[PDB]
Amino acid sequence: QDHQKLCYSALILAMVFSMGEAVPYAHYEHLGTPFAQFLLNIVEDGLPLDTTEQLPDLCVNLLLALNLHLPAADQNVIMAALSKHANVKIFSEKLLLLLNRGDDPVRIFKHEPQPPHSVLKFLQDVFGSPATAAIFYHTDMMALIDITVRHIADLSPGDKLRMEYLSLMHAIVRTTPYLQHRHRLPDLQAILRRILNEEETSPQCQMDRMIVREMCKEFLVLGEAPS
Amino acid sequence: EVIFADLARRKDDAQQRSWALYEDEGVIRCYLEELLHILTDADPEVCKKMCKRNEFESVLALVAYYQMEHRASLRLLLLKCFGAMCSLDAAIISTLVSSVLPVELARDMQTDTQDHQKLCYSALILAMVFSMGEAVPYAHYEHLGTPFAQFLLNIVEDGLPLDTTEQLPDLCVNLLLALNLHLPAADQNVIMAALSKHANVKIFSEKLLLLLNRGDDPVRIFKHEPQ
Amino acid sequence: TATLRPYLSAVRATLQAALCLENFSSQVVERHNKPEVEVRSSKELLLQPVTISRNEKEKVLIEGSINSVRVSIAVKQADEIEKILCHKFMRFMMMRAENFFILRRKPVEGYDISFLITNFHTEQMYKHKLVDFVIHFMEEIDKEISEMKLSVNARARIVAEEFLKNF
Amino acid sequence: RFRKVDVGEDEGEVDSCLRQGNMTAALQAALKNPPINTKSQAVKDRAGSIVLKVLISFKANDIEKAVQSLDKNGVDLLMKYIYKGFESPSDNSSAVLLQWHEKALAAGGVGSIVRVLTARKTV
Amino acid sequence: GRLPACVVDCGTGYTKLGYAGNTEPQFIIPSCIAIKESAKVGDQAQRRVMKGVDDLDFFIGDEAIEKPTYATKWPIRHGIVEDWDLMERFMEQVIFKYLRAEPEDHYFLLTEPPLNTPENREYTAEIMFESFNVPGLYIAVQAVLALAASWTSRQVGERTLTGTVIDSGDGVTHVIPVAEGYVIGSCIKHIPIAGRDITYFIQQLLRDREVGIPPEQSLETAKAVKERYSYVCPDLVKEFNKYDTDGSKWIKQYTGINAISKKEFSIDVGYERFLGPEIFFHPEFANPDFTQPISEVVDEVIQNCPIDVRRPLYKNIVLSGGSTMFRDFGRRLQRDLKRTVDARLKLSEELSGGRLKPKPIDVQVITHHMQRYAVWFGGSMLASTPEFYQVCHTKKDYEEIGPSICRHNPV
Amino acid sequence: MPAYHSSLMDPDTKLIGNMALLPIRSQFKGPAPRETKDTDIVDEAIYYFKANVFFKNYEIKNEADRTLIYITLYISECLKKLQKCNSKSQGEKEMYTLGITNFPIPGEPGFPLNAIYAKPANKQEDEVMRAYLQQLRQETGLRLCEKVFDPQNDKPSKWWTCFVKRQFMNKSLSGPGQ
Amino acid sequence: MILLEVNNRIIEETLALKFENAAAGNKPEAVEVTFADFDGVLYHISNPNGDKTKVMVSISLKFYKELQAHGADELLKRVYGSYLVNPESGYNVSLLYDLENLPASKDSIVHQAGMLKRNCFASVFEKYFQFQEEGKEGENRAVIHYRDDETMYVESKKDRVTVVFSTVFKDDDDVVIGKVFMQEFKEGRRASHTAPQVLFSHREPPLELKDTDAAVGDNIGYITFVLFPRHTNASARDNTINLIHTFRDYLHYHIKCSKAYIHTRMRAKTSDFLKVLNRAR
Amino acid sequence: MAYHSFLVEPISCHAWNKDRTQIAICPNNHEVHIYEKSGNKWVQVHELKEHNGQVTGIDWAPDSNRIVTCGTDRNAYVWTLKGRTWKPTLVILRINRAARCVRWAPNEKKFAVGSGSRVISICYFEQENDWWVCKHIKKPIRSTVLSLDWHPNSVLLAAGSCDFKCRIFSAYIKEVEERPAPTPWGSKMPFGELMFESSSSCGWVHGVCFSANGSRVAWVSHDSTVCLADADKKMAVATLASETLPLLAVTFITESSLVAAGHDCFPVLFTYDSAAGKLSFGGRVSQISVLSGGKAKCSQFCTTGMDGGMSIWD
Ligand SMILES: Nc1ncnc2c1ncn2[C@@H]1O[C@H](COP(=O)(O)OP(=O)(O)O)[C@@H](O)[C@H]1O
Repeated sequence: QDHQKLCYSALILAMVFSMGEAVPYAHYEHLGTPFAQFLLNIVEDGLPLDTTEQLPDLCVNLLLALNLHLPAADQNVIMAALSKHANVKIFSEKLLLLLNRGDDPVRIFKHEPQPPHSVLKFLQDVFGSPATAAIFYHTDMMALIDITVRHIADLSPGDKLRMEYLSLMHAIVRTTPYLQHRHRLPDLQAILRRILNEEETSPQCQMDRMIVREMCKEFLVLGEAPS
Repeated sequence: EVIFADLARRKDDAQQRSWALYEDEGVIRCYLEELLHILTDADPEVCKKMCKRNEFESVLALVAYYQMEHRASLRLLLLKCFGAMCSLDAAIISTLVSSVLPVELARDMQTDTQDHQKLCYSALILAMVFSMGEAVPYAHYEHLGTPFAQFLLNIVEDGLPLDTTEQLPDLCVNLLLALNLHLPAADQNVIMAALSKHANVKIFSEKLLLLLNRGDDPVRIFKHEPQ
Repeated sequence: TATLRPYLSAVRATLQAALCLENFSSQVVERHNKPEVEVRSSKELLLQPVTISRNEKEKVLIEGSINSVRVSIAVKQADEIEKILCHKFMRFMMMRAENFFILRRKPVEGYDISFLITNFHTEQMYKHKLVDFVIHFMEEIDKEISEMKLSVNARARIVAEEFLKNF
Repeated sequence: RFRKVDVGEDEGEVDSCLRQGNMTAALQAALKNPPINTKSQAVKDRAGSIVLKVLISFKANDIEKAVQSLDKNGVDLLMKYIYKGFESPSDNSSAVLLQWHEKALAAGGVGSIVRVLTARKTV
Repeated sequence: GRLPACVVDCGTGYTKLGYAGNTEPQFIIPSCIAIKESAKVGDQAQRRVMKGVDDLDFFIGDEAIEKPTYATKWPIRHGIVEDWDLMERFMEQVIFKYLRAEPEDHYFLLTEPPLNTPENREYTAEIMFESFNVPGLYIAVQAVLALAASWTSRQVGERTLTGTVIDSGDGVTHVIPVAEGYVIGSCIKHIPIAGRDITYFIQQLLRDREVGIPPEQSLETAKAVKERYSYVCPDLVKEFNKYDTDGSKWIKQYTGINAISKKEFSIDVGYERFLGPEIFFHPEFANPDFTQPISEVVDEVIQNCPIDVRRPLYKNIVLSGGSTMFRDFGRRLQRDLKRTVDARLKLSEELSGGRLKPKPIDVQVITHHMQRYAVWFGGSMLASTPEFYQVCHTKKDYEEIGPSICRHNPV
Repeated sequence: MPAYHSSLMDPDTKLIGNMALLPIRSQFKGPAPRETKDTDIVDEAIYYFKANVFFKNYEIKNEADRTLIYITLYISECLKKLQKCNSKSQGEKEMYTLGITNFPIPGEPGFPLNAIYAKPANKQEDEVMRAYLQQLRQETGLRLCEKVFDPQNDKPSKWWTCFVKRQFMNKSLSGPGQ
Repeated sequence: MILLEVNNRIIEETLALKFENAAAGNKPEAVEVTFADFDGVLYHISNPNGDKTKVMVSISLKFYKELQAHGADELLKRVYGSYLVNPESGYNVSLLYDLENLPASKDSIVHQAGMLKRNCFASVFEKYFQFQEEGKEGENRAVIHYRDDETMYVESKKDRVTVVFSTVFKDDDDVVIGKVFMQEFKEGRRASHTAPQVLFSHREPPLELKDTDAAVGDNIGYITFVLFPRHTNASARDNTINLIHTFRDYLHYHIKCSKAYIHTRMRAKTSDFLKVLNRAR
Repeated sequence: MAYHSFLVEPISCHAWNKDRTQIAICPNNHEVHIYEKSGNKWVQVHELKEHNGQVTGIDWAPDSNRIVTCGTDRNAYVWTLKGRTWKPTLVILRINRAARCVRWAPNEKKFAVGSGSRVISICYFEQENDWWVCKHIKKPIRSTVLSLDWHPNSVLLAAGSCDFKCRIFSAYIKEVEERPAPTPWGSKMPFGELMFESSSSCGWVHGVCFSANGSRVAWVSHDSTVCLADADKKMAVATLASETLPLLAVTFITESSLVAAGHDCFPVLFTYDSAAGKLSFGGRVSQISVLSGGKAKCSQFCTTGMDGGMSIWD
């Protein structure tokens, strides 16, 4: 009933978790799934007092920060909420508008030992299981594959983030019905050709080439010759 | 110079002021709140010199805009500007008293009792301008006289359900004391007719003696020379 | 295929060489002053066209002249829906060419947008910020189209809901 | 109607050095024969295709040594061939020519590009 | 069977809607649009940004003029469409909600003000051909339709195909000479005064004189006293003296109802009975930079027309549009003109020694009951004719040539 | 265009500076002769005033226009005082004290129309036009004071005081230098 | 407006005005007006034979032959009764009121008059709903040419009444955008669990309809609604009939608006680009 | 860098008074402004405003104190200080397209105007008419003439052009001038004979200059190249291509060194040696001129540009 206190409460939790450190296990009595389900409802239809329409943005920011410290997708107290929520229309959309720009809302501060890029992290944690891979509407996931197939191409060698989009394609390929619709598969292969041949020699470039070798070994349709 | 130029150039935009099309609240708000700061952070003698520039055109244009504007947000900032201007110089006060501004404030208060914040500031600015005891146009008494005096007496006796600070009782005492200050003679005095006709005034009576007991004069709010 | 950083850097270094414009009254009419790249009426004042491309679909053509340079660029319409949305975005940007002083009111044939810089623009405007605008356009255009695709998908879903829920 | 009246108007050496692996010299071998004077068109398309084979078949890490081996004449010729390959896009070709561009630019500067634009006898 | 074409007259004050072949428009609606204003909480930094289906939450016409939670916008200004975003929405609800015509099979007759910039014709055709999907469009000159409305309504035997039409909408006044059905476009003159300027001048003059009208209703009362109490006066300085001396009869009380408190309020109505429409004869009042009376401009238009047509024009000055409806308007315009033309002749007697006396000129100023919707009626009669479907731009033309087919105009 | 212009420029009537010393039908002392016709230049100004203030361009025909315009500028100033007056008696006493104040004369600084009036060069020009303009002011104020106050209550009437805001082509005889 | 409203404003306005003056009694002023609606409907309101006291409304549905095969006649009589006079010449239905006898229930008679197009269509649905609600299944299938190249197929099945709208998209923009909207209709049950199943077949007839001369081509689309007993029953049939017969124009209406909505955003995105170039000045 | 922004807009030409007390400039319009060095700060002293269209070249005759101006209006005017106000004299220039450059001859008896009409007008005074009259160099000039410089003998004229080629012409006006001495460029020099042609074929030739001995011409081209033709090597020409943007103007400062400037907005020195016959980039906008010491041994030189203002260098 206090819209101002709610906004600051959400903002401070996002500020507090923004460095991704592990919490006392005692916290998850509250910070567990029931609170995650509460945050999804705030984004999906909001509150009558939110005449600024401002809580949905703060709560999207908060779920990204909350997940930032969890180690995996199977135990993940947030992803178990998304699985059980009746229908995640609005959250699905807002997450893509952030990925499209590719910025990280959770890095609100300049502290130097920075955590992973929160949205790339959150999506890799979504796709780690078939139950949460169904979050997306068909048109949304088509736009997702398009957005990531673009970002993987445009990022120059040696960027930390190019590995993350490679990992997110690996996740999408491995757990969605991808090879039965193949939406951008010609363009993906044409990029994976270039990435695998890339003669740059930095450690991150070696890691990018390795994850392509993992990805094509798992799915031989990748790396096949152009049509 | 820039602000008083642009405010004039909006005031006379006779198309936009009656058949609105452009969005203009934001730019006006920024110009008004910038004005309010300069009138209080800057050298008073510069601020005087721009108000009194061409027979107070900068002042009178801004007054004419207040009669014409009806966004309550913008009205409230204009009042704050008029107070700061009124503080600068008795020559500005006597201009404001002689212009239309007092009549619109009294008409506004009698009709729009709901904006408590504008209502308080309205009574403040109205008491400020009358504080010098300058003679008004007789046309002003038409609104300012006995009907308006009864309206103030009702507020100070009965209050309004929306006033939780009780500022209106005190401000309405000061406003009646300000309006009376300039009236000559005795019997025809428009305020005295209201006191005579009002049904059992009593809270005003005992509030008035508490002023006399201390002997202060709430109306002398400014240090201007001819006391 | 090729990454975006080399492609923009090659374009920048090229376009930086072409903006060495000069004032030049024409030879063909008494004392008219007109951009030679558009009038093309004498051909010893036209520079060799040069092209930079990062794949078979995204290409930047630079057409220099002693007093003007025309820059015309093509962007990848990867989807059927993007062709419509890109055309509309260019149309509404091109509909305002008097504000974008360096913009043509029609594209060059086979390009999606086309800028025309005169000597006067390099004399009045910051020359280096004109390059940065061409580059800033070229960076952002496909992010902007992607945003439109998402926003149309969202509207279609809400409109579908508002019908079915009444049954 | 008055108003409308119109009025008042080497390859056998290039592939030899390539197959020997003398790649740095294989760049030189291509640049010996500029068909600048040629009236023929197909000769130009041939010469551009031959040099493109060397630019593509070069290893990417060795482009620095290759360009640095050229003289300022060779660098201006190299640029004139680089900007030609961009007009025949192909899946790999654009990625390498954009790299050859950056290293030819570091050698020749923007002035080398101006001599592409001002070149009156189009190669 | 064959469905009647749609006629839409996008006035600066009132849009007029209906189908061809009707003696009246089916709707007269104020050309305004009410949009949801709550975005102003965010829109302090930049203009309101739309998402979802929020841009379908709007009302137009009488549904929009007094809604408690929507900001009314007025898209049209000097007859020109000034904000195409709002006008494009206004068209959607006009077509689908009011007319309920599927655009795909109805031709549209869509009117134009003679001052309309070519760029604005490109946009209006682009919206009608490409945002909608009209099968054919015709941008029609308002003045010719107004003359034909009088031609087809007035008595037989006096149906002259030539006249000077004065059209004073809410935005601008146009004086258009027509001979043998051809618009003499070179000779057109525009007077930058109309109903809005009369309204604003009354609105200012009340706010000087008569504080007590609440600002929200300042426009409402200025409009009401204009339409009900104002008249064109015979002589200004003498009228002030009449009002000063016989004020008991000339001053009229108006009583208004407060929009919020629903208390009544009342005002004297005074000099702004004859001031107001006087600005037609003294434009310097409302407009700083125009000074020729209407009775001066009309003569300059006629006396530029070919010598043969000048006499026919004076016989058939047609008044059109709602701002010409003031009582005694035409009577004074005639008197001023007659005093101007008969002196022009009298001079040419003396410069000829009286050897010949010229025939007089019979200045006549004519008025007809369609004047609130005369342009629309003239359109609905045009759109009934088979020639209309031959004159329209067909959709295939906009496929072969772009918006450029609508660059041209009568001038 | 045509605002009202002075009718009474008789060729017999002498000039000072660029202003015509038309006779005045006044009991106040002053150098111009005593008028006897019903109309008078002060009454031209007072009769035209309500109409004349609305026009925004004014073409000087002769010195009498430079004279009559001065009256209207002064009427647009006296209305400021008498709108505050509670009674006709107050206004009449007030107005007498207004007009005797030393208003600027042509070319003396702060005078609003230095482009259009030339300064009198000599004492017999200067003192006489001061003695003329003074009696014009004295009479002009009194003639308003007879007709602006409604006789039923000495209310300075709404219909006259309405004009106080409407300065004659934005020119003030108060002068913009203050 | 998100949904298209069902009642024609010109009837609703003019009859309400005329019946108001009848209640005031002041004057039987003449009326003669013609106007279209959607579906190529062509109404006419007139005084019959010049009797200014009588008012007659007429409909002119082009497809009324082979719609009155499915009732569309007894229904009009059941709903209008004494008001359903003989057809005016050239028109299939007429409906005559008079200012002398009209009841005090003015609002009911005027509102029901506005529904005249709906009350013509409603009989095909009401018939086939009553078949499904009574378990017949072998009956013939209703084909209704609600536009001249665009046909509705209403078919009864023991579990279902299905409504196939063939439709045609005139510009490639409308095909590309329309194909988006119906993808969101396909999944639309995910946010509305009770809603009818909507199927979209694009160029090709749906395989059960593939026993009639249904068209094929890039501009053609088939949309199939499935109406369950929760919709066709006697409590819900009236609202369901109101929705269904407007769907085709609902879809085309929102295609128009969505193009306009894009234009709003493009002007904004352009303005934020211009703001960059202004820093080069 | 001594600097002063006279204008924001392009200073389209400048010329210097005899003792450098005054500077004449175009403020990017059809007027010429003269400024006097009023102590540390410049003050405008005259405004020559007879032209009907933008002035494109100014020159100031140091011995005779006369200012000649030409413009895209196809006028030229010779301005003489009549008492206190500059008054123009007509030039019967007879060109059908814009003028582009003007230079007084070292003897100030004649001047030359280059133009878009593909000619060089050589002007001299015709005292019976009190106007200036022209003879046209014409035959090999295929396009517009961009810049001019005179040999110190006031007969040989070097011209750069849009048809990529620098050339030397013999502008011997037999009507006003005694026959010149033989030179290393040649012994023949009747009016309009062609003494030299550049080897170049690509870039436009923006700037041309003579050495103070007249034995060397240097030019600069849109190729970002400098060249120097030396008459004592029998017209062998050095070349140096460079990595930066083009050079717009050039001057000798000694017989063995040049200064140039270009779209890079800073001045650049090019030295030369008569042994090998090569230019060398000694390194470091619209035109350059020498303030003091002349082309033989300059001590100060100055520059103006499209970026606005004046700059002086040592
Ligand atoms: N009886 C009347 N007298 C004077 N003006 C009127 C009267 N009735 C309407 N008007 C005015 O007519 C003006 C123009 O209306 P209209 O002719 O519909 O304008 P447009 O057609 O250009 O939109 C409006 O300002 C309206 O106030």
